[PDB]
Amino acid sequence: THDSVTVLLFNSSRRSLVLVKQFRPAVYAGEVEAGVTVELCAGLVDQPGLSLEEVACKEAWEECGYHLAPSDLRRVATYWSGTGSRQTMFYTEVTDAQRSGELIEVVHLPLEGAQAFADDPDIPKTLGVIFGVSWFLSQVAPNLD
Amino acid sequence: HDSVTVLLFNSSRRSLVLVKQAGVTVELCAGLVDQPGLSLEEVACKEAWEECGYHLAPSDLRRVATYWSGVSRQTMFYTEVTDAQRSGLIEVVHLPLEGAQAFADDPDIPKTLGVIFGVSWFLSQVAPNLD
Repeated sequence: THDSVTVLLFNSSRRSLVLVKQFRPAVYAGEVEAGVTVELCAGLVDQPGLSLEEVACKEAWEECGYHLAPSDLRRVATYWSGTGSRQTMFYTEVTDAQRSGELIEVVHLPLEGAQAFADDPDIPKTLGVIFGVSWFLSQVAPNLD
Repeated sequence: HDSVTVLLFNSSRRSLVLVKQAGVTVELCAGLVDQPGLSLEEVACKEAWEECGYHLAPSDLRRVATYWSGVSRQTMFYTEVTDAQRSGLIEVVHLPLEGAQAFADDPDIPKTLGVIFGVSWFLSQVAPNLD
């Protein structure tokens, strides 16, 4: 086992949340009784000698194609999963100036239809996305335009 | 295999009911949709009783969200309860509302995203429309 990090980006230049779609066999196996699950950009701390926040940026870049500075990130929460791994969620505001193996497709979720999206159970999501989408709307969205 | 988690609010003590399993992790009441032909909310009621010692009816449960864990499907339920709904190796925990957000924020306390989500959701969706 290893620790991990997830990061929720908000792109103010589109009033959108940046998420990723990824294929999970478990969801496929489940729906064969698609396979494509919306998730927060994430990754494990494989590399010995890197800030959590640095792993966040690595994955912000590799998965989502966004440039990020560790200083730009703000810790949102930290928790345990599972055999168990510590995990840390980060949030940061980005703009289009920050915008540019596996099988990951980056996604943009317009704020307007975000909550509707989180609740529609026909679209596989992770708890992360749900909390991400939730925490945002309560803690950040009221302070924005 | 599917699964269910359930957040309870005890009006009588103004706490949230949680569960614990220095390796102490504070979790939401939960269990697997294990047996054939059991309604999700029934599985919730079962574990609410077996784990937490609370009597619940399926009609009390509100579906807060459904999502994927493990990468298991999972459906989270909420309901208000009172001491009247309460019986007399995990150990039940009651989190007073007044310090619930802070308890959640505190990184030096092993919680789950369930708990953190639950408190965050409860405090923004239920608490304000409450007394």
